Amino acid sequence: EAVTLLLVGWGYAPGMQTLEALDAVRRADVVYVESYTMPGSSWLYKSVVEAAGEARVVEASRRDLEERSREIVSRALDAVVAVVTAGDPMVATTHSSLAAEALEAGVAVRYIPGVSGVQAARGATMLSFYRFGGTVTLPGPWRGVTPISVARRIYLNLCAGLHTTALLDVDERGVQLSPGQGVSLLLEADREYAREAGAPALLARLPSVLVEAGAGGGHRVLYWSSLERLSTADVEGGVYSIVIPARLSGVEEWLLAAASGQRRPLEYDRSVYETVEENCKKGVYMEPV
Repeated sequence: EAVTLLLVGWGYAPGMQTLEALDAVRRADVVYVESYTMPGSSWLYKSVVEAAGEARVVEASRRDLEERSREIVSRALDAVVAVVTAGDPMVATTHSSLAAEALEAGVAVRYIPGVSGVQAARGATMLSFYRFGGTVTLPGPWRGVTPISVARRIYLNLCAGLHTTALLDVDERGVQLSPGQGVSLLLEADREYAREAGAPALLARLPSVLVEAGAGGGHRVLYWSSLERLSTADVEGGVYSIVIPARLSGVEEWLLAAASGQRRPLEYDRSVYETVEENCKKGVYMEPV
């Protein structure tokens, strides 16, 4: 069994593992498990060990996969090595680099998909799958960076009529940045960006959906009339993703209202989208930054 790498998505909660993923990890010779690319992933290690046998599972750190990725590509003996990620390994992680060096280093690579929390979150909002656009990550204050390029990508989605998926950063402890803090720094970035772009700051005025994908279909979908409101809200703790929609289609307002347990008309600033539209047409949002 020549060196073979298995990039396995484990799903984001117990019970969300596919049969082939369970099988793959059981049939591997070694099992590295990384729980740093996903917040609230403490359950991961235990769940894997449970599947493999407590005799092959191995905690893998970021620098191990990023700095010492040359080892995991273990081209020393010849074996089946598995790298397990909560969610899906190709969604919002840089594990494709591991697969690429492996492929180039002769190793056979198998990508076993898993349900990612991002996909489940987008799905829970019930917004049109076809309208989702680019995804950004809102940095925590420990990165020491005001996300100006991030604000711009959101406007780029808006100009294309696409919904933005905004992920929240995670620190050392594996603690997710709170929606309020993530959005606050985003809005500070927006004010800085609009300033240099020569246009009013508009993101604070956009409605948004705060979602936490869950197990057994228990997702939580909360409609926020404006990001301004969310930026100062101390919401319940949770592993969330934020969806900042482009102007909703009539059918979408109905779908989103049902998903968030809200009544139509959904309330939100009724002039912000037309103003974004105007700046889009003026070419304001292309420089770049």
